[PDB]
Amino acid sequence: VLSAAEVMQWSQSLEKLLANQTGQNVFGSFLKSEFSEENIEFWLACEDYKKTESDLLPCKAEEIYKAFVHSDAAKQINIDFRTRESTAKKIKAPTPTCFDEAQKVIYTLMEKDSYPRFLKSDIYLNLLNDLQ
Amino acid sequence: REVKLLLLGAGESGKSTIVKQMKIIHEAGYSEEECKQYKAVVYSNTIQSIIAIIRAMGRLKIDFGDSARADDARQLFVLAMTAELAGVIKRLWKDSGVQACFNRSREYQLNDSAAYYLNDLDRIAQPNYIPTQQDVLRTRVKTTGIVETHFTFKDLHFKMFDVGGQRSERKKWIHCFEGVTAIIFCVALSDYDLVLAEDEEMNRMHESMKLFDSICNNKWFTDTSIILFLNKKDLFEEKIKKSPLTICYPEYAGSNTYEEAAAYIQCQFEDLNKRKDTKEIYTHFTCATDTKNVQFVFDAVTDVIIKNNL
Ligand SMILES: Nc1nc2c(ncn2[C@@H]2O[C@H](COP(=O)(O)OP(=O)(O)O)[C@@H](O)[C@H]2O)c(=O)[nH]1
Ligand code: ALF
Ligand SMILES: [Mg+2]
Repeated sequence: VLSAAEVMQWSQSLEKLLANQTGQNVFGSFLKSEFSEENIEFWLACEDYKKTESDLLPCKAEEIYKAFVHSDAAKQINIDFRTRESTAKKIKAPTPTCFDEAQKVIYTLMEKDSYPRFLKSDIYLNLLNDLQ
Repeated sequence: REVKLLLLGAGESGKSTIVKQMKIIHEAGYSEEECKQYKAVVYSNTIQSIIAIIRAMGRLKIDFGDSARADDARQLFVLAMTAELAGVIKRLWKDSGVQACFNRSREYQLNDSAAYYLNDLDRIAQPNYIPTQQDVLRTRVKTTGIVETHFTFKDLHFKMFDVGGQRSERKKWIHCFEGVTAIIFCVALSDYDLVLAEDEEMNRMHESMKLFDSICNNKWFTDTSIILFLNKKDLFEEKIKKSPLTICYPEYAGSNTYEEAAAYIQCQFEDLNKRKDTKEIYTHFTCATDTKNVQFVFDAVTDVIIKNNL
């Protein structure tokens, strides 16, 4: 089961928070309350894409591009033109690292903006304090 | 006696900076411990700023003044605060060619606080460096989503909503749009010769205008006080000397002087109002990083809200 120490270690880094599926859920909830959950949903879609098999990457790449990257995506991630263009070019003949560029920018965006606030929120504090 | 306040505007127009001023003016300042948490941000800003200029140089094919800077630039990329990194940054920043590329920052994407930080590197790079309140105000952190803040002023309880920014964030704005008492719509005056980070083909001020046209005239805001912050007027004052307003407004027939060109921009936005009979735009020229100026302007804005919901 989930620990207290474990939750405190979530303040060490975003990587430690996203390391486990529990922390993903809790941070996910926070992003939903701030209307920015598409960032984590995208990050998770990239992670699955990496473990996805050589054969099915063309479809998985197109799917993720349409769902998150394209101008008109319903869950359009906040990335600049140069990053969106270079992702666009990679969708045609996609390799496993296809979305690394965009993934890094959405991690940095979550890490620098959303995450410092998460650590000061009711969701996190109520979780932490109720386990002690 | 609640006031629902929206901070809206395009990416990098100053919305989060006004939110910071609200914490300073109404919730009493940034402490020493809070300021120290912004050290990493200031460093990250400074570092990503000098890197952006150096990468531009490669793409624009600008030479270094002195070719020994080539090894500094390489070191910058590998390093990226140490005394070594500080010295790398200082030497790059003082180089004739990096400066040349800096003055051409309209051709790529550069933080507006680059100079502020890079010109004070001696102060920032000291081991016992504690960010000043102004250093905090000048920091850059891209906002994604919608963030709600509370504060009380003149016995009014403000529920304030701060939003992103970029085209991608704007679809999410609808979820704030109910029961709005006031909108502070921010525009970056100095964006008149820049291009959208999310679309290299669209002039930033043209975007801001189209966005204001949409918000100002929206039927959800018929009973909402629309306040327009023509912000970054300090950056604008410096820039209009160097870079003609005709890059943004080809028909502009007036002089490249702070006061005429500022007036023209104001009138371009104020003409977008399609209900001039029933509705007034309350316009203020602001400098969001100037606490004194935001305190005076916010006091006026709050009086406009009292008079309009009275
Ligand atoms: N010099 C100057 N800098 C500003 C002004 N307004 C905002 N900034 C800076 O511009 C950057 C972007 O501001 P920010 O509040 O994050 O824009 P946002 O995307 O609308 O939230 C920050 O580093 C601010 O310090 C201004 O009026 N003058
Ligand atoms: F570019 Al922004 F908030 F609109 F970070
Ligand atoms: Mg912001």
